[PDB]
Amino acid sequence: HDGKDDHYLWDIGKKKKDENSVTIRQILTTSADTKELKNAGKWREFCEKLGEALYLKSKDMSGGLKITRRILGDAEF
Amino acid sequence: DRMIGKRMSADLRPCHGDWVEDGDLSALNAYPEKRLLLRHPKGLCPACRLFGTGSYKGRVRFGFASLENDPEWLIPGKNPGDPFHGGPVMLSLLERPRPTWSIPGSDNKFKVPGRKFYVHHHAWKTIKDGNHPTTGKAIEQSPNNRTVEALAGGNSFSFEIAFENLKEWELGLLIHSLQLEKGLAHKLGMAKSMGFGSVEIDVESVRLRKDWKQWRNGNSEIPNWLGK
Amino acid sequence: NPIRDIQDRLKTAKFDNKDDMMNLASSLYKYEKQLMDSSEATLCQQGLSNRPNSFSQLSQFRDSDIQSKAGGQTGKFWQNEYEACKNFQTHKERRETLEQIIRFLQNGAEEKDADDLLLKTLARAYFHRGLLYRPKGFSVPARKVEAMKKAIAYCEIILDKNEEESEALRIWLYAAMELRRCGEEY
RNA sequence: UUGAUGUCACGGAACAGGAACUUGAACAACAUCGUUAC
Repeated sequence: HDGKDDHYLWDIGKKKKDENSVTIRQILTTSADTKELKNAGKWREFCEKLGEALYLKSKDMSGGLKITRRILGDAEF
Repeated sequence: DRMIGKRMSADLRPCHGDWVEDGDLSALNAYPEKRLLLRHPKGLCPACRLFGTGSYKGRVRFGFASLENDPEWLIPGKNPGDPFHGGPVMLSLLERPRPTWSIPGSDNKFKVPGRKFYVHHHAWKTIKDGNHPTTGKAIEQSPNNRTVEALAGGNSFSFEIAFENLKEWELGLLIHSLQLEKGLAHKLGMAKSMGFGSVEIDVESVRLRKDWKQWRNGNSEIPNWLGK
Repeated sequence: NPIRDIQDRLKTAKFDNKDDMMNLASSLYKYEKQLMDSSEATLCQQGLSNRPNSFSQLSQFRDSDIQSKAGGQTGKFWQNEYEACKNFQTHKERRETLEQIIRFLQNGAEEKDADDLLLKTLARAYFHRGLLYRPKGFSVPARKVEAMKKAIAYCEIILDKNEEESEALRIWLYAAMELRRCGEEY
């Protein structure tokens, strides 16, 4: 809301010491132009499988009882 | 040593509040039993039952109030023949309130006082002319104050409040809180400590809901609810 | 009503016997299971009374369990849940409780740390759900057949380590004797 | 990687149920900084 480069999500990892510490904006900024992710088809799968890996890592960060989505009705006749 | 949350009685702290004790709650973060260490062991106060909270929807809805007459500004604008824009007025410094003047000491004797209600007076006749309220000197255009456009006294707005599943005494107290007595007045807006902002609210018709068909204007039950 | 019980169990928790720890885990599981679906006991918006003592006890319970995740908590709770499910009235509530058990404990049986009680009660839930399938096509529905097959698969998961069990072997034979009369092969 | 005298698989809708909702006046007055002297 101030206009500076301090977001609460896209700027995690920025400290006062060793100001070369990378943030998520810099990582996504240097990966959007790597001469192999320059066409449309190669960027789509990159974002898809990166999001899939982050979801798989976020899933098992709970402690309560976890319900499954849909496990019943596999009728194969 | 203690935070400001432990400087008042434990019954006046907000229910569904925060963690002020010494241990860190972030350890019980991935478990559902964490939320029970942040609520009061008795329930919800009378104001977190009409107005909502987190994990409970409130049952009173306000609305946008609209003007009905012509504006009638405070300072006439620079473009004549245009009765839809006012003139500017420069305010004073208006900076942050210190809470180390109501709690002066540091040990245990100094608790937290009440709720800081501003008083009604007439000190805008000195701002409108360009002077300071304390000293009589002029106001400079420093890069720390504001230049606003303000309405004058004598306007009339109109709004509407919807409510559901209220008791009788809750409606009586809400009407007592909307319309005050004959000599009193509310306060809203900016720069409340300089006289600016003094409204008075009157209550027009009240319509109830009997069934899904009829609605039964209930104006004849107000002197009951109030007393109740 | 489900929040006063947590505190009643937290008052006299001795952190040494395997009965009060089990009762505390049962109360926590029942409160969470009450929250997952939206019952009428969701309007209770109170909390726990003695904050620092209760925080110490709950952190010590969630900390002095991670070295003893032997499956002694959830297995016994779902065992008693199924045991209460068996002796019910009309089939509607039995069907709903069976599908809720199946949905809740299907995840915790896919690892190496798989208890024998957990797999045993999951196979019994599949077998008992396989009997309550109302036909509608002048023929047997395929979901009954695959419930029987899943029960066989889990009882084979248990009996792969041991040889005789006298409890899982009977479930295996019940599933086979049920597959025989549904027009299938042994 | 088929076997012959006999293939309706173009013989079969991945279909069916779930309010991104709840809570929040764009508001404001008392200082800041540490040492000097016997």
